[PDB]
Amino acid sequence: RLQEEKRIEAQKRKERQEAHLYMQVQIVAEDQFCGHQGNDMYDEEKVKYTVFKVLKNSSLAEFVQSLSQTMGFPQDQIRLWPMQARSNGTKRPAMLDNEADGNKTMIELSDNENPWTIFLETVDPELAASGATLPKFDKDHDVMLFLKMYDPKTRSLNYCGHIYTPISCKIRDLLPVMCDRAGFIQDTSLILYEEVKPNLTERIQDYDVSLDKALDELMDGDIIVFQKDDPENDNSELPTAKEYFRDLYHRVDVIFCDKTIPNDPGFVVTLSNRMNYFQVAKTVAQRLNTDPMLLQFFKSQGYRDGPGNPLRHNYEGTLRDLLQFFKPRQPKKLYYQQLKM
Amino acid sequence: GPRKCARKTR
Ligand SMILES: [Cl-]
Ligand SMILES: [Cl-]
Repeated sequence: RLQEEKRIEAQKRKERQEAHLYMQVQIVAEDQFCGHQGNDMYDEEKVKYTVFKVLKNSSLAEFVQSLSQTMGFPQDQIRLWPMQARSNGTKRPAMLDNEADGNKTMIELSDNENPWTIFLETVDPELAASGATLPKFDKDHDVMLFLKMYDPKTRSLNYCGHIYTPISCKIRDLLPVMCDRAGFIQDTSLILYEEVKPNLTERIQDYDVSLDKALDELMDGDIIVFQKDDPENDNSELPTAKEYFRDLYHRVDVIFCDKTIPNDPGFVVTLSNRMNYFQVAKTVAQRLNTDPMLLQFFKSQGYRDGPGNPLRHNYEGTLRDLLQFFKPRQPKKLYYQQLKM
Repeated sequence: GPRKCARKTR
């Protein structure tokens, strides 16, 4: 047994000393994109990969082969979409060029990136039994998009998978498919956007144009977000994806403590930096089952901790402004006290 | 024909 512990520590130093020869490769499957609510495809924190310790100078064909065996899929029934970190702070699936990129090593394909994250497109093994296969993809003339539905009622995003389609296609021709995937009746009146990056969510105006023209900088892994064109949306809190990604971009968590209760640990509230007095007051009053009119809030002292000046209710400002004196680390807190009836 | 971009530039 003591020998076996000398073989265990020893072999693990080789792997430590050989790790510079190896790279990790993180595979992510479309199931992982389901029910994600944030920008792009998935949350890097909540995502679950299928990892692979792989030789830096090994060939692609080798990985492809290996993969097909580990996961359990034919080699012609899977396609790889390497994840790309773009200039604009998004991470999307990008293409990879089998033909021109056929006789290159792994590490170089990652562009010296490690770990290297890769989207695995496989045919649903359920639909695969029923005669289906992974379609052909004219790199030059087809594009791969991703579809997201937004429900203003629930204020949520519902992944609707990806589609291959030809670049030349009109947007009007992809409406059915969107309706279907979202489970709407055909000829349902929709509203479409491009998720471009966080905070930026441009509306698509002319449907009767080619995809080329319709998304500024068309590329694979572009994301169309769509919803119902319905009056009921006005009722909601966030009728557009555009608004959603704002609330999300400006989402920030704030702790609230009773000034009158010494050392009160208080309660967090998730709020938006572009709120005004009213929106912050009304939020917290819902969390205290109280009239907002009975809440007095207090500004930040900047340097010292503890409640500062008493915040008047005609405060023309935004929460960004209230929080502006908290270092990145510093937890974001605001003091309040209740008033009398 | 109609192509996609190589690179996003915003
Ligand atoms: Cl909400
Ligand atoms: Cl509480």
